[PDB]
Amino acid sequence: FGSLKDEDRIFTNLYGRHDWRLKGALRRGDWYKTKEILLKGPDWILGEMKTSGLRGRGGAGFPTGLKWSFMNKPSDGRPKYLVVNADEGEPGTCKDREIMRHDPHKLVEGCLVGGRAMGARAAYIYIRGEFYNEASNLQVAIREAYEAGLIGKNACGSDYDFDVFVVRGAGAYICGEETALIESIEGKQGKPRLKPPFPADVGVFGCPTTVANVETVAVSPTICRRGGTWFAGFGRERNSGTKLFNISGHVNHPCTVEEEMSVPLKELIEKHAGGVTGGWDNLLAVIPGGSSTPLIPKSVCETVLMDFDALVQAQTGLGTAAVIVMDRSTDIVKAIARLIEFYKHESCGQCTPCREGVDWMNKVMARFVKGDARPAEIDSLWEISKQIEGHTICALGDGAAWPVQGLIRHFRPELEDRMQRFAQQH
Amino acid sequence: PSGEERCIACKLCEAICPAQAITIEAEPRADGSRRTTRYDIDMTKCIYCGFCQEACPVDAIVEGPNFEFSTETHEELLYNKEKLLNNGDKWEAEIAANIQADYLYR
Amino acid sequence: SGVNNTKKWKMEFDTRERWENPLMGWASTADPLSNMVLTFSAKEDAIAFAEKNGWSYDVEEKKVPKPKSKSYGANFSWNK
Amino acid sequence: NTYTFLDLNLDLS
Amino acid sequence: FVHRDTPENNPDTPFDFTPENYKRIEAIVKNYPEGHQAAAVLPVLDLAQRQNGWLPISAMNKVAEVLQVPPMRVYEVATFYTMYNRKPVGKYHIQVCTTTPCMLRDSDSILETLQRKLGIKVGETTPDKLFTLIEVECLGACVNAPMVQINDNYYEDLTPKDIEEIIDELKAGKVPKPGPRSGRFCCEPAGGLTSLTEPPKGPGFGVQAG
Amino acid sequence: VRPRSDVTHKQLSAFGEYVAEILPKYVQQVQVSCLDELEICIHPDGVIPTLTFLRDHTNAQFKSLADLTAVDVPTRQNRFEIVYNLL
Amino acid sequence: SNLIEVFVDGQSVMVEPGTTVLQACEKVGMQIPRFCYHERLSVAGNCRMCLVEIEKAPKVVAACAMPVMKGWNILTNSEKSKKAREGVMEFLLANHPLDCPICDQGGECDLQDQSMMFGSDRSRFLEGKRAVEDKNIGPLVKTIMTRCIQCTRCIRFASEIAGVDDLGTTGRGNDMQVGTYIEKMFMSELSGNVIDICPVGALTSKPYAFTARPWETRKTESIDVMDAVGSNIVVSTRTGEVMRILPRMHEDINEEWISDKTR
Amino acid sequence: ITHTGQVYDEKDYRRVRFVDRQKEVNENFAIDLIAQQPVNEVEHRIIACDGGGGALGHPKVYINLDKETKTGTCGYCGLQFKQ
Amino acid sequence: PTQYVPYSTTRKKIHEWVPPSTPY
Ligand SMILES: Cc1cc2nc3c(=O)[nH]c(=O)nc-3n(C[C@H](O)[C@H](O)[C@H](O)COP(=O)(O)O)c2cc1C
Ligand code: SF4
Ligand code: SF4
Ligand code: SF4
Ligand code: SF4
Ligand code: FES
Ligand code: FES
Ligand SMILES: [Zn+2]
Repeated sequence: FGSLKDEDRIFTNLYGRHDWRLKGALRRGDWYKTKEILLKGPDWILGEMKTSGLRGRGGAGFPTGLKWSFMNKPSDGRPKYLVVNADEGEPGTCKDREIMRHDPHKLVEGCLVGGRAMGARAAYIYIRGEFYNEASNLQVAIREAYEAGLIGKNACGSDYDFDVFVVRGAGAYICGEETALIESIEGKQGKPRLKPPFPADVGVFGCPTTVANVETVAVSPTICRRGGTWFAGFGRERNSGTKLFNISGHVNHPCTVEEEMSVPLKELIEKHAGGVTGGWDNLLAVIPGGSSTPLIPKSVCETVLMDFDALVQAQTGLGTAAVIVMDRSTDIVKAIARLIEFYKHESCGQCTPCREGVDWMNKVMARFVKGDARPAEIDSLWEISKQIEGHTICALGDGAAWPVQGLIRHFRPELEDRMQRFAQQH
Repeated sequence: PSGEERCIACKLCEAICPAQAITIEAEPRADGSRRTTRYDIDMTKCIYCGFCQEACPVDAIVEGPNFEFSTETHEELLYNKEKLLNNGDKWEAEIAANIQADYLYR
Repeated sequence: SGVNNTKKWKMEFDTRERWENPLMGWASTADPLSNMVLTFSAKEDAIAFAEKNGWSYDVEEKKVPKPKSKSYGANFSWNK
Repeated sequence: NTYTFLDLNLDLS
Repeated sequence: FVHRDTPENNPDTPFDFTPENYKRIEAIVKNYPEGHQAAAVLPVLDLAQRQNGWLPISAMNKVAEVLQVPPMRVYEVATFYTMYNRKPVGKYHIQVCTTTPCMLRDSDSILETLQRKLGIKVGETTPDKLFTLIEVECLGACVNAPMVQINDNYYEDLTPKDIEEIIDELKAGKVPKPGPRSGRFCCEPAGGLTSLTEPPKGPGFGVQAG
Repeated sequence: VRPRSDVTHKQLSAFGEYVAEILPKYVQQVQVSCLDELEICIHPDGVIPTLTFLRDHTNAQFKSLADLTAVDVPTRQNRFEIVYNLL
Repeated sequence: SNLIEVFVDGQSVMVEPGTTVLQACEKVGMQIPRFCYHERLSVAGNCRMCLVEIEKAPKVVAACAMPVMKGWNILTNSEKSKKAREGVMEFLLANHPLDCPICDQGGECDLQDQSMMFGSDRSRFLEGKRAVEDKNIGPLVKTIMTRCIQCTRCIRFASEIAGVDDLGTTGRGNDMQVGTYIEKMFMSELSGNVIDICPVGALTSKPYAFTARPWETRKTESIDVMDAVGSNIVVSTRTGEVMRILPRMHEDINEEWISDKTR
Repeated sequence: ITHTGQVYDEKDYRRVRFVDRQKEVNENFAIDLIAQQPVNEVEHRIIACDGGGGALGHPKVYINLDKETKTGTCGYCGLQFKQ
Repeated sequence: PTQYVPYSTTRKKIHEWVPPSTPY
């Protein structure tokens, strides 16, 4: 039912309006119970997230507590590590750009609060290189914090030691991937690894490692402060907590609001943000989780609401919860076509199914926009789509297939007409 | 047409010949391209199956229309690349017409 | 990298003269048992064929690839 | 500044 | 992806980190874990790019040298990332975001305007060698869709003439107020701040017990 | 895919047991190939007896011999595999 | 002890912990179609042509990579693991240049066979193909690399078996070309092995460019005399003159590799 | 002499076969014929080469005329293409 | 519409060390 209270809202500094710097952060009281929390114990911190039942705030959804629980196993003589990926290459994920730029500190204490939960020696934050200015803001914030002694050895007047670092991204969406963030951190080409050697087991520099969406690291200190329950209540069943929602494209006031999860899709454009540009009936389709997730047409649009369980029922993913909206004024065949162009210019090429498959769909999709291709080809793109979906080394091939599948699933008649249109003029 | 012989010595015409008739040995021509130094069809060994016509990817070896090539001596029947290329040049006009008529079928 | 041709034992007769032919340059051979390679499923059966046919034999033990330990995680070790 | 992020790194160091 | 040695772009172009640059380098390595020079190549490659936009083959060889890694190792890193430029870069190097979010909100619109203003095709440097336009992909900051990152200018929410205005500012003078030239602040509902219009609770507000 | 008629596979299998029971001696490995074809295999001593039963039995009259052949498996101790095909 | 029980389509073999799914199939005797996996080269997972289907599992697994766990029955000839090969082979072939009658790895292709046994009867790639630019890797290896299936076995061998560490991947997307960024010849002993190890005929031997075709070559197993390691080798002779000498495996002496001199 | 150059020396026996007879050799030697072929200029980075006539040509291949430094040569026709 | 002689075209395959013509 959304409509979270401002007091409950996590990032009060969202939209700025409060000094992103430490003195603003102190008025925010972000560093209020940090010593106590760490003192309580690592086990106490994970109890808090397990009670919260928080799901991954990045595109993949998994219990946050269980993921952190995995490398809570005893150290084998290799320093455990924390990796925070501030890269958000996915379209509509300007969300994480907020916490980093507007409220850098929340993430800094998120890092050490999270750090003792996994007993990480240190945390590296991979902010996308594109955001150079953004980087300027966080290390100013990180510098403040150590000057204070909030972070560093004996951080926050406690036995525990932590050091936080910022790493430059270099314009790659794939760098975002969990195994590939590591390799970029390692300095090799940004190519994902296979999951068998799981990230905790062989992390970075062969030392256990864990990767979290910046939102996931940022909420952990406040969730421990507010307790898992407070946070647990807002969510729906497995779904829980407020997740920032970004609405971009064909809406009167595109904005990122951290309104509550489980929001009726019709409600968030209509009530907050801006009602769909041109009217709620001028909605050819909604992209709920960003480019990777399949778009849902207006028919199912309001019925369903934004929570991961409800979306998977709907065949779409909450993902980064980036709402991209397409009025009846857009050539979807071309809209999704550029997302496949978005993925041919970006997939690493390490795996055969994504390399040739994504390029193959790009060629077919461009012909589909022209209408040159015959109607029978449509289904083949589908068959090409699932070959890529289950065979890829990472999830990006998973992601490339879904928008193609969505276009065929709900807009098959329109593509046939574009097929028909070209055949008629000869 | 340009004048470059079609055969590129893939040598599967040799592989599928039922009688072992075609003998091919090749080496890269100075141009760097791939050509056959020696292509010898032993016509007395050949049983005119027409599979070579079938097998060639560039369709360099073809079953030509002429059936009247009876020869006084056995050696004349053995054919090297120069006789076949010369045979090709003489009958190219009709061979082209014949392949033109039957390629849709194949 | 296929191993389906390294399965059955074969016994092959010793190689002999292959002189060039003067008229056409084709290879010419005077040895009848040259192209003959018989295939036998087991070493014992092949040895038997040589003994009853009276040909001399020199068996070579099969050498199969030794088991090799591989694991994707192992090379990710910066240590080594 | 082109090097401001990098200069900010040395102080942290 | 092949460096055919050219008089301009080839090692005859000597490269060496400024005494100041070399300093920056050491700092980088330490930031990274002990005994792991390799992690520092993407940052060290970035400072070679900071030094000079061209970053020729000579510069990458130096990077590998300073970082004691297989040279190819550096070559592979430079080729994989779009951030690094292996060819000369225009002084301004504007990049226009053309992913579906920006296109839906008119990103394409901007492009046509910029091509005319720079009076040049998309993808190459102006003759003045002062501007370079490229159709880059999602640069983040989608809520503000119309967008053009010029060396981190990340101007956003830009109407066509806005850019023209910005380009002029760049063409005569400098620092043209980089950021969303729109009235809104950072990302904010153009209407206002529905999320939080109240004052933020202070330190230790409703902090749970335990 | 060939137009297999299971109706056959069964009837011929049933005859294969019939023969196997009728001549428990001399008959082993009776099998109906996936090609709707039966191939009783007999000890060499059963050459005379098994054929005669098939040539002169009311429930199995196999009057003409289509062919007598001998594959040679050199590996097999018994090199030749005399095969008699009957109709 | 240390003998997990794993099922290969039921044969229920027992294997050491840490053996890959591909390795489990090998001891039963089944062969996972594979590219980019060589026994003495590190597992990379690039091709994913080896996707198999462990029973009761949502997705198919990478044979060369998944360490087989306890009691996971591998189904190597399922209706799924064949659509996981009928659809990969669709991709490798899609960008492939069909010059098989130029590719002197004609009958020595691990990519036509696997297509011809595990792949698809026809193509659906009505779109256009790609082309890369042939470069010079030296005087022994002819790299007609428009053939490359980006399987990264060269980049491994050139780093792991030989310590050259020169060959590398350059770029991303469908124009990742695995060739030296600057044109520096691959000069090292052990160089010619790349030919033997690239299953595609992208880079092959320049002297033995087009002198023969493998079905014809009569293969006699003999010993290396150029050097004192006495590496085992197979001399491939056609009509009585030697056409190539390529390595034959001896665990102890030359395990599948021979010197640049002796070939 | 011929395309390959097969020739018999004075001391060479096996040259008698031509005594009072003629040898089969070729004018229109192909080695020079494509060299006589003009370089097919193109606009696109990559170009096809059906050999001319589709089914009646060679298995189509796409050549990368990407470097003016080298005119791509389809391995089948020996036709040089000038970017 | 309006005597051959067969020969091997391939050259020698094994060349021969020609004696040094310099006497010693
Ligand atoms: C192609 C690709 C790009 C990704 N990019 C990002 C990203 O920019 N930011 C992010 O947080 N997660 C990204 N992910 C998801 C990560 O793989 C990983 O699941 C996530 O970062 C883990 O964070 P969490 O567990 O806290 O959600 C990406 C995944 C893929 C396949
Ligand atoms: S899918 Fe294969 S190719 Fe696409 S990114 Fe993940 S790994 Fe690289
Ligand atoms: S003839 Fe046709 S098939 Fe025989 S080699 Fe020349 S081209 Fe290949
Ligand atoms: S590699 Fe050479 S042979 Fe194998 S398929 Fe590609 S082209 Fe035909
Ligand atoms: S060259 Fe041969 S080995 Fe190296 S990648 Fe291309 S195919 Fe795999
Ligand atoms: S797509 Fe232009 S910034 Fe997200
Ligand atoms: S063979 Fe399975 S990963 Fe390459
Ligand atoms: Zn051609």
